[PDB]
Amino acid sequence: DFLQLVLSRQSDRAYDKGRPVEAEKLERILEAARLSPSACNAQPWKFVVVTDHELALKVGRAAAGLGMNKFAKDAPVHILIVEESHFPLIDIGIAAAHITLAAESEGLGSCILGWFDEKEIKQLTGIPASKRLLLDIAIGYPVKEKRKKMRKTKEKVISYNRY
Amino acid sequence: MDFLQLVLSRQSDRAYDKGRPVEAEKLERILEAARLSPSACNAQPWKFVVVTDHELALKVGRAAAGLGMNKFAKDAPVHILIVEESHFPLIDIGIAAAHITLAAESEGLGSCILGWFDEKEIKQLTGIPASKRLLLDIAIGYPVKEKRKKMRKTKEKVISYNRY
Ligand SMILES: Cc1cc2nc3c(=O)[nH]c(=O)nc-3n(C[C@H](O)[C@H](O)[C@H](O)COP(=O)(O)O)c2cc1C
Ligand SMILES: Cc1cc2nc3c(=O)[nH]c(=O)nc-3n(C[C@H](O)[C@H](O)[C@H](O)COP(=O)(O)O)c2cc1C
Ligand SMILES: [Cl-]
Ligand SMILES: [Cl-]
Repeated sequence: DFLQLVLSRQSDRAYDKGRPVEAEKLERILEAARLSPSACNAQPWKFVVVTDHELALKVGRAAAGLGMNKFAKDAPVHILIVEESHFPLIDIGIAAAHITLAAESEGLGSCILGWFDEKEIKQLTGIPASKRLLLDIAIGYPVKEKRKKMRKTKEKVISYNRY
Repeated sequence: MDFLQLVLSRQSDRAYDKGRPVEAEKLERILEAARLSPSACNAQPWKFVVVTDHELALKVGRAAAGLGMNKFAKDAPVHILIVEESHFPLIDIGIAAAHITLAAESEGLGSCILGWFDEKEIKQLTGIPASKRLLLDIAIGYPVKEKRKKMRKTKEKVISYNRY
């Protein structure tokens, strides 16, 4: 069920460092991303997929800071989402949902990262200074269990026929 | 395998079967998917205003139409209005929209994300504070027209490995 996939997908903050992601799994994740809807079908994104062992280490280190994202250096894959000139931001959320749901459907863990050293990750991967790097999605096999979800109550987030 | 088949079958449906209602249990599964979306800091900066009343749906759908776009919205029996509840909020709302439309497709329902609409009229019809930003209406209902193949950029334009 789709709902079981939604429930099992979580932010994994620990990865098996020595354990590679298979090329066919990653390709299906990026296909899900590419096939995302977008306003005007503008598809205003580029996914820079870091799979090189040494590069991924460096990208994951540049995602860490201020006590956050220490686990990022352990994920063997980092999908960097660059805005390709409002709706772009909505569109990139769409694509992130498709990446992380696809990762979970493939037995892989993921974590969307909005906090990182944008400058350094852009230098490491040759992204122009003038392009906005918006998210890094870490991908790898998880080592910790499924935590229980915390969400706001229905009444705070959902009303019928009425604000 | 299955997930990718779902991603390919989900599409923007631009015609609805006007007399066929959406089962409440299907709607509830879609809203559960939306609620369970991830968000930066788990802030969940959204409220879903779910229009199921036949007359109100008609009016919200009509207020989505203009410049010859979105004329089919008035035929959708359900409208999920996504209101921002204080960057990340916009990314978060796109996450939630993906969850809603994938969930709709998994239930055998059609959907269309609408970013263009008469925001003031829809707010006035539904009670949404003037000062709160209504960002999307997702129309939900049973489709009339068939599945199309996707038009997307080539892999090479949107995907590069290890370097931009
Ligand atoms: C943020 C957003 C806003 C959209 N607004 C509209 C709209 O107002 N009217 C419309 O007909 N389609 C709307 N679309 C649908 C897009 O045209 C559609 O997703 C895109 O063409 C890709 O086609 P597909 O959804 O059928 O794969 C919107 C999509 C997104 C993501
Ligand atoms: C836009 C965005 C950015 C995120 N940034 C981070 C981040 O930098 N570090 C982190 O540990 N989690 C990050 N997360 C994950 C959220 O904390 C997480 O999705 C939320 O707490 C709900 O938990 P769940 O994803 O396990 O269901 C981010 C999520 C989103 C949507
Ligand atoms: Cl559009
Ligand atoms: Cl967070």
